[PDB]
Amino acid sequence: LITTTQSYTNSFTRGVYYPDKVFRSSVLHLTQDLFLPFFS
Amino acid sequence: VVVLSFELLHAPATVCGPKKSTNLVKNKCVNFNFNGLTGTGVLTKSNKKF
Repeated sequence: LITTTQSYTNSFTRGVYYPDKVFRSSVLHLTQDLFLPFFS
Repeated sequence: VVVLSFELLHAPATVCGPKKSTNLVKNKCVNFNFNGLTGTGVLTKSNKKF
């Protein structure tokens, strides 16, 4: 209750979302958008 | 004075004009128009998992 202790931890490879509504299969795609950086 | 501001990006088209839909045909070279997407080709069934 009302503690809010702050500590720093690694993020690893998390935070990847579908950036469009286009179906693709067996394709390697290069996308430029807003992402959470790896290992932050 | 009134000003309109249209926009056409990658999104499901919603504000369409007044038109009448037609019955679907398959296995024939036809001119299709799906929500403003115009083209020609042959429409069949598919195994893709959308």
